[PDB]
This record gives sequence, C-alpha cells and structure tokens, in this order.
Amino acid sequence: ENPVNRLSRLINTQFWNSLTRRVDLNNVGEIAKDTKIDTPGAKNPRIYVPYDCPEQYEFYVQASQMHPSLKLEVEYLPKKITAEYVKSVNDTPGLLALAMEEHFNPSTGEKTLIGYPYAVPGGRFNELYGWDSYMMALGLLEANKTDVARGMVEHFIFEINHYGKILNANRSYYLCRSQPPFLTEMALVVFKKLGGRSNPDAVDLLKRAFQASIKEYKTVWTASPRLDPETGLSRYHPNGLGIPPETESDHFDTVLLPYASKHGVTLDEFKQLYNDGKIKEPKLDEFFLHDRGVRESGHDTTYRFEGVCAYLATIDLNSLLYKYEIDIADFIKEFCDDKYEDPLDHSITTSAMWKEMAKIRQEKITKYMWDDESGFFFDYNTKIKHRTSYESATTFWALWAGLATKEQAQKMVEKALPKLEMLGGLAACTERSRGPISISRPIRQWDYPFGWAPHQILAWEGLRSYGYLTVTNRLAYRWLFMMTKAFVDYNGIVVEKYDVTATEGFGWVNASYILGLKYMNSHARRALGACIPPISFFSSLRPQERNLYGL
Repeated sequence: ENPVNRLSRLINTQFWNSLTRRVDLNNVGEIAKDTKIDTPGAKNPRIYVPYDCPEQYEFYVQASQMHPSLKLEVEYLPKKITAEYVKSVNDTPGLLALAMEEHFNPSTGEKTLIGYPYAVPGGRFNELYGWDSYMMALGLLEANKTDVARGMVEHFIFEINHYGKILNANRSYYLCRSQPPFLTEMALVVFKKLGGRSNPDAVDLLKRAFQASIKEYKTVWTASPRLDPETGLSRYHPNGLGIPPETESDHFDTVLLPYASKHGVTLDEFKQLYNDGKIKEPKLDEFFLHDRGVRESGHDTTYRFEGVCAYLATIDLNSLLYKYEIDIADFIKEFCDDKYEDPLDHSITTSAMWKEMAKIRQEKITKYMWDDESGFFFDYNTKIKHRTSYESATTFWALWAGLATKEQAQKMVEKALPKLEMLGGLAACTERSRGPISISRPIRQWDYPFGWAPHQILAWEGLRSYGYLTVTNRLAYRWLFMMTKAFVDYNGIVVEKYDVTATEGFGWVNASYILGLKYMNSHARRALGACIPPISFFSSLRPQERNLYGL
C-alpha cells in the first residue's frame, strides 16, 4: 500500500473524526476545561451564554446539574459586550455558547438541543477556531463529512449575531478579536455540496450566512477603528484592554520589565497597575495594539507584522473583503431580486453598488499596494503614509480573491513566484524580507523558511482561476512530496509547520493534502508514493508531460 493512499485514507476517515466535536449534556464539562489561565476564578470550568438565549441557558444549567462533579459555572453575557467587560472576566474565563440544533421526539414532540458539530485544528484543542475552519471545511467536504462543515457555517453565523464577529476561538478572552474573513466562500462551497437552489435547506443557510456576512463586513471590517477612512482600506485593529491573559505567564516579561523598572515597581505589581489603566505609557499601549492585531491577522507571528500590524492595510485582509463584495453582489442579484434591505439599519443596497465598492477597492489596492517592478502586492502602512516592501506569500490572495488584472497576475507569476517557490512549496515570505536572524532577533514561525497550508491552498486556487493550473500542479507536487516524505520518515507523524527549504494531524494541513491530490494524476501519485523529489520527478518526464508542471 502506497503511503499517499495510507495518508489520504487516514485523513479522510479517522483524523476528521478524531478532530470532530459536538456539544451534548455529558461533555460540556470536558470541552470547557481551560488551562491557559490559572487564577482562583479559572479553577472551575465555565460557559458564557448570550443574553437573549434562554433555552441555551437552560441547557447548560441542566448540564451542570447532571454532573455536579464538575463544578460547571454558567453565566449570561451582557447585551453590550464592551472591551472593559471582557477585561473584567480575565480572571473568570469561559467557553462561549455556539449554535445549537433542534430535535423533536417524533411521537412525544419533546424539544431537545444538541450542538451543531465542528472541527478543531488539532487533537490538543477543544474550541472552534476561525480561518482554520474554512480550510478544514474544504477538506471535510471532500471526505463527504458535510454536516461538520455546515455546523461550522452555523457557528460563524451565531458568533456574528451574538458576539458581533467571527472569533479567533470561542472563549471569553477572544471576544474583542476576529480572524481573516472567509464566510462568503465557506457558505458558497457548503451550499454547492448540499444541492444548491434545489435544496430549500441550503438556500435558507445561504441566506442566513449572507445576512451575517453583510453584518460582519459593515460592522467589523469597514467600521469603527479597523477602517482607515483616508484610503478606504482596512486594518487588523481590534479593541481590547491590557494584557492578553491567555498567553504564557512570562510571555511579555521582557518587553514589560523596562517599564516596571522605569516606574519603580516589581513586574507583578506593574502588570496590575497597567491592567487597571493606572499607567500612562503611550508606546506600551501601542505595542499591545499591534499584538492584538497580529492575533487577529492569523499570522502569529512574523516580522512583516511585529510592531506594525494594526497600522497596515494588508493585501491579506483587503483581498478577502474584495471577495466579500463580489460574493454579496451575486447573492443580492440572485436571491433578493436585486434589492437587499439590511434589517438592522434599514439600509437598501443593490448588486451594482456592491460591485462598485469592489471596483473601488481594486483601484485602491492597486494604487497603494501594487508594484509592477517586483510583481508583489505590498501591504500599505496607513499611519505613516508609505508602502511596505515585505515579500509575502499572501500576495497570491489577490488571485484567490479575483481582484488582480491579467497583467498583474502575469507579473506576479513571472517575477514574484520565483522568490517564494522553494523545494517544498511556497515560503510565507522571502529570505530577503525576513531579514537577518540572531539571538536579539530570533526565528518567527510565519516567515521564511516556513511554508503554511493555508498559503498553499489559497495560491493553488488563485492560480487555477487565472489560467495557471499548470503552475498549481508543480506547486502541489512540491508540497505533497514534502508532506509524504515526512510522513514516511517520521514514522507516521503529520506536522504543524513545514520548512519548504499525531493521531489526528492538523486541520488545514490535512485538508491541504487532500486538496493538493485533486490536482495530481495517477503518475504523479505513484512518484509521490515512491518519495521521489520534484526535481527528479520533473526531470524524468517527456517534455509534453513536463508542461503539465509548467516546466
């Protein structure tokens, strides 16, 4: 049996199941156990429920009573979840409620609640994460595990409605932070799979997911502080107070120690004083704004974002919002007779207005970000008004999104791609841009020489979209080879991160393997199975087949 098949098989059956979760009356305790925070208030597990969800409140109370052994506390959240409140529950952390489906005893008619199912990114975790869940949904759909993927769409709808945004993960201490947005596409691909228009259930889901997406776009991404009104582009600029509690106790000690010493106190004491707004240190308040912004960017961390992130209008975010605008334009044209009225503010929009927003975004991005010379869309700093020159694998999100001109795609493929394409796929950024590594300045995980699943997946699809499928094959081969070599040599371990230079795997890594194979014919599968590295494999082909890999 061929290792590419053993791994395919394992991912598609056993790993997704090992990675499935579903909240019922008996496990709520297990799932809510949190160790990331250690205070008296954290010793007991806890679940926070929104203010307008009484059945759900009843449910988790019932759960707490059926297993008093656990000491499961259950609080209601405020209708208005402010940053100050969120800080106020740092010492009493909790799991957040998520979507729940209704079952009914078909002869008695008694109502029951059971969690819509989801997947976690690794065997270690129990929470629903954000962007990881779109990639996993793609993977799950291929395994005909559509219900788990749909559950996640169900959950993101719920999160946007009750917590105001899609969350990094469904815990009290993440309430002020989001993730890169993929709801429109996530909802479209689950919808194609359940049947499309011919499925009343699917159309209802599509609608709920687009009401939500429009609310997310208007209230989170093009709003508040995250919008830079000058450019019209958006930043990862979450609200939030004080020190993120969930982190390693000592995580921030080296940056904090000088401040504590400037103020004549110990570190413990300085923490407290900061976290009660009693320090007036501007450049420390800024540093935590960027740290929050990093965590919201999903790229934790990289030198692209260290000490800048929340002033950057990223190609990352602004590509994804382009996608939002296009997808919403179609949705309104096709399922709202071309007039959508937002029920929350009675604002009335047409597909043409949405397309126009997209059009404008495209010009705005091109203007501030595009560099015809190198072939990269660079992030734009919005505080100092100046372009970046960090060469990121996220430049491909512009193909994925569909916002790049054909001339732009050519230039990126010809001149940018070679600076990112390493032995095992796309590195998250180039060697040049990472800079020199030292003990002062150590290796960050989302930089060269590392390559990440999501970056591959988005690029594969982006290039396929602009007619570069032949390049996707080459890139896929490189990634799949490297994953397959690892699996063989490390005695069955699938790994979190790869340098392109356990029993569960990892969500988007697993999904990357299955998505990658769809591009690979029999021959390529056999060579991958024989652990033949790309240079050798390509070199063995007749030049007609070598053209399938654009070589």
